[PDB]
Amino acid sequence: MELNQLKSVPKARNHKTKTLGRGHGSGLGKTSGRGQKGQKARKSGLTRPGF
Amino acid sequence: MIAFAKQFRVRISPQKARLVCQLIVGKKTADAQNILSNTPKKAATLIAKLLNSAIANATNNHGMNGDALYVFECVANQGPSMKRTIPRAKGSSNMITKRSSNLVVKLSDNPNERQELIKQQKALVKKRVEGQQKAKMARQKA
Amino acid sequence: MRIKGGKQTRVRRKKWLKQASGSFGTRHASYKVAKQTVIQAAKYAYRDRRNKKRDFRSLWILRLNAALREQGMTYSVFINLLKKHNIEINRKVLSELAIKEPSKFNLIVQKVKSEQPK
Amino acid sequence: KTSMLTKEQANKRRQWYIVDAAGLVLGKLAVKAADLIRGKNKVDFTPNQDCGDYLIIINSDQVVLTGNKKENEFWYHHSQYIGGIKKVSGRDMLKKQSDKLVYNAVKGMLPDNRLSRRWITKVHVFKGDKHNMEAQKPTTLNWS
Amino acid sequence: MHAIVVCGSKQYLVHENDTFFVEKLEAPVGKEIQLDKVLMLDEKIGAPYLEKARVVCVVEKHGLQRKVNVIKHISQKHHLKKYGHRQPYTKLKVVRFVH
RNA sequence: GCGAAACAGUACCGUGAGGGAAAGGUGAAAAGAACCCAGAGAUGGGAGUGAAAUAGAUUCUGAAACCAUAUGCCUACAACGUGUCAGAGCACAUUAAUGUGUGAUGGCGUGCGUUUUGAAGUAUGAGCCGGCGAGUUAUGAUAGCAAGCGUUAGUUAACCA
RNA sequence: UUCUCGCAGUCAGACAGUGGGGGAUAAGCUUCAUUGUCAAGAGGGGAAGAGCCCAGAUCAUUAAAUAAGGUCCCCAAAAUA
RNA sequence: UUGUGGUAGACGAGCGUUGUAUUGGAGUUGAAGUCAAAGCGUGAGCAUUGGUGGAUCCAAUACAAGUGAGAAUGCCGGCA
Ligand SMILES: [Mg+2]
Ligand SMILES: [Mg+2]
Ligand SMILES: [Mg+2]
Ligand SMILES: [Mg+2]
Ligand SMILES: [Mg+2]
Ligand SMILES: [Mg+2]
Ligand SMILES: [Mg+2]
Ligand SMILES: [Mg+2]
Ligand SMILES: [Mg+2]
Ligand SMILES: [Mg+2]
Ligand SMILES: [Mg+2]
Ligand SMILES: [Mg+2]
Ligand SMILES: [Mg+2]
Ligand SMILES: [Mg+2]
Ligand SMILES: [Mg+2]
Ligand SMILES: [Mg+2]
Ligand SMILES: [Mg+2]
Ligand SMILES: [Mg+2]
Ligand SMILES: [Mg+2]
Ligand SMILES: [Mg+2]
Ligand SMILES: [Mg+2]
Ligand SMILES: [Mg+2]
Ligand SMILES: [Mg+2]
Ligand SMILES: [Mg+2]
Ligand SMILES: [Mg+2]
Ligand SMILES: [Mg+2]
Ligand SMILES: [Mg+2]
Ligand SMILES: [Mg+2]
Ligand SMILES: [Mg+2]
Ligand SMILES: [Mg+2]
Ligand SMILES: [Mg+2]
Ligand SMILES: [Mg+2]
Ligand SMILES: [Mg+2]
Ligand SMILES: [Mg+2]
Ligand SMILES: [Mg+2]
Ligand SMILES: [Mg+2]
Ligand SMILES: [Mg+2]
Ligand SMILES: [Mg+2]
Ligand SMILES: [Mg+2]
Ligand SMILES: [Mg+2]
Ligand SMILES: [Mg+2]
Ligand SMILES: [Mg+2]
Ligand SMILES: [Mg+2]
Ligand SMILES: [Mg+2]
Repeated sequence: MELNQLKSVPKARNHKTKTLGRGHGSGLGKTSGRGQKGQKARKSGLTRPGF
Repeated sequence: MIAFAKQFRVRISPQKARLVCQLIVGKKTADAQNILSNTPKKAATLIAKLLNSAIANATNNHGMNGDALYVFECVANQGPSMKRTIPRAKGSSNMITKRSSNLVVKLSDNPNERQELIKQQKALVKKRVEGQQKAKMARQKA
Repeated sequence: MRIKGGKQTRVRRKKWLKQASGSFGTRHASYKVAKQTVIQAAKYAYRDRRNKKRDFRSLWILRLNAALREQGMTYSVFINLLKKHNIEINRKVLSELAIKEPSKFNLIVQKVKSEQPK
Repeated sequence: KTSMLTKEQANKRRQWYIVDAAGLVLGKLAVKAADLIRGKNKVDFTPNQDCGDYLIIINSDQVVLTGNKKENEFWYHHSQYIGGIKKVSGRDMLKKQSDKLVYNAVKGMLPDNRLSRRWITKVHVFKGDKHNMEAQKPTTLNWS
Repeated sequence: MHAIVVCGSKQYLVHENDTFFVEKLEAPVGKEIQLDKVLMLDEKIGAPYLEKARVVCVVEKHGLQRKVNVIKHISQKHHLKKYGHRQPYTKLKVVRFVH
């Protein structure tokens, strides 16, 4: 392979990155996958492990 | 053949100047001067000076007859404003906007002057379409 | 690497504005109102394609019904006679015949009237 | 794609007609009057070109209302004030103003529209045998 | 003089030297196609379809219709889908009516 | 980007500690418009310099909202989320395309986000336009996919060059 | 629709039929079991209606046959006895 | 052949912006920007011509992100 044409093995480098803020067309807009108005949808997070 | 005169940052507001400009559009030279010299408005002794200067540079600079001039278009475009703070009651404040107008008067000798402007617009459109056709011919040639 | 937005927002906004050309005042000037009107206009266009398919059928039925009542026959029996005689013609073309070709439309009604079914 | 149908381009084949409401029922006369005015019975019906013929009605006071409707059915008109609701019985309408009754009955059978105004205009209703409309040479047809 | 043909699913009344638009037929421009299904010809109308009655047509172009933008939108439901359609047609002109 | 590309911790606010802005680009060279006309003058219109003066000190490019002018079409018996599908007439001619601009008239038609069982909403948020504005980084764990090395395997951290 | 692993959202429901409890055989009431729809679903009927009836929208067609419902006019379509 | 309504949500495939690395190319005979037009796409989007503009920009394959604005009684500027 040259430096002007360099390629990875298929299904090794690029995978679908889940962008959480860019529009509803990606299915990950607005809410961004947290749900709706509850504790898990705030900036704090997912409480404590084992709770 | 349009002669014109301009005045930037005239203190009169465009709203109160358009009322006077609409009294002179389409009027003959002498009649426009006569109408504007006896109208009790502030924006009458400023449009008069602009009109007189426009007549002077039409019959001196551009070489026009002088007995065929009519006011083609007299308008008062919006000029730059000035912001001041008016002190209101109970500690509040508002913004006073001093308005200015850019006055421009234009007179012509030909009573068919609109046709030439439309003609120039048509010529520009035709040149665009002509460019497109020559480009299409070049694309097919290759 | 500070990517700065320019010519990206304006191009996609001017597309919506171009679509909403010919609207009343701000409905063609501002991008927001223009976008709403285009979406609403698309919904209207979608619904009226379906409604056009039904409304033009109704108009053909009305014209055909009228053309028959002048001769003493009704729409409800004309279609039945058409089916029994195996004749398969759109009400559109039949109405076009009754408006453009009175003699040939009258020929079709004469055959369906009395001739033996099949 | 397909071939478009023919639609009249503001073509006026309108003609004048005469009918005699000697003993015609109000509703039975009004339905056919509306059909004639709209031109729905015409072979070519373009529903934006008012392709319907004019009509003159004679002997309006001679129309009849079946049953006890001459004394039990009321016609109502309300002004924009309070209490301005005027009521007239079937008999009173048949005597005082019968032309208005037939006019209102025909108007009620028309679609809410901007062309229905012109359609109701083309109805000339008279209460007597005489009419100032003999200069139009209107053809005579019965029960329409 | 006139005929009722069935191209695709629509029925067209055609005269001599009449150009009408039908659905795509997969035929090159310039060929001579022979439409088969004919309902009415002159004065003899066949009940299902006339037999041996053929409509000879010449294909003029294979263009596409005007673009249609289908924008499906569910109000206040986070659903705005957009799609476009350019339906292909073919234009053909009647040359001769086979007896 | 430092609050500060300019004379910024300045102007300004507060008794004080303290708080704290905005603002860059003429032209290669000022050659920065002598002179004439109108005007009281600024200024404007010519002239002149310049490749360009619609580069003129208001000084690179100049978007939209906004305000005016005009060719063409429509509009003063008309119930309107302002559009859509049909549709005459009028006026033109194009990224040549069953063309474009307006739309007498007919059918249908209660916005966008938010949050709710349920919003045309007599619930809420936005006056309009433009810019900015919200899933990242460091260190670890698990899982999917892929590559290197392999059955006494695999792989280095700090550090040195 | 069973088993194993990765990532979730959901824990305010509503109405209609049917069997009941609380209420007074009142509630567009409240609490259950079950069949459906809406939520997250447009179209046609109901004049207008989230939940009732007929059904499930990939796009275009000015093609044809039908479901609930309907055929004097508005508004497509009927006649006999 | 069976299919293609859809919110929360799961999965897959792509567009666009800025820069870097390799290749090639355009540009004072006029690049970017910017306006207009009766073009091309299934969608993000992409061209052609003409006006203005006066010096950089484009195509392909990869890589890294301050990478996508209509709403936050959002901030700033302008204008109703
Ligand atoms: Mg989703
Ligand atoms: Mg999630
Ligand atoms: Mg909740
Ligand atoms: Mg929220
Ligand atoms: Mg939750
Ligand atoms: Mg004070
Ligand atoms: Mg103000
Ligand atoms: Mg932005
Ligand atoms: Mg001080
Ligand atoms: Mg100058
Ligand atoms: Mg300025
Ligand atoms: Mg400038
Ligand atoms: Mg009028
Ligand atoms: Mg009236
Ligand atoms: Mg009304
Ligand atoms: Mg209306
Ligand atoms: Mg309309
Ligand atoms: Mg409405
Ligand atoms: Mg949003
Ligand atoms: Mg609430
Ligand atoms: Mg509530
Ligand atoms: Mg309201
Ligand atoms: Mg409130
Ligand atoms: Mg609230
Ligand atoms: Mg508000
Ligand atoms: Mg904004
Ligand atoms: Mg791993
Ligand atoms: Mg429950
Ligand atoms: Mg409960
Ligand atoms: Mg119950
Ligand atoms: Mg009970
Ligand atoms: Mg109960
Ligand atoms: Mg309840
Ligand atoms: Mg919900
Ligand atoms: Mg429904
Ligand atoms: Mg309904
Ligand atoms: Mg389906
Ligand atoms: Mg049938
Ligand atoms: Mg039935
Ligand atoms: Mg009917
Ligand atoms: Mg789907
Ligand atoms: Mg790049
Ligand atoms: Mg350019
Ligand atoms: Mg950002």
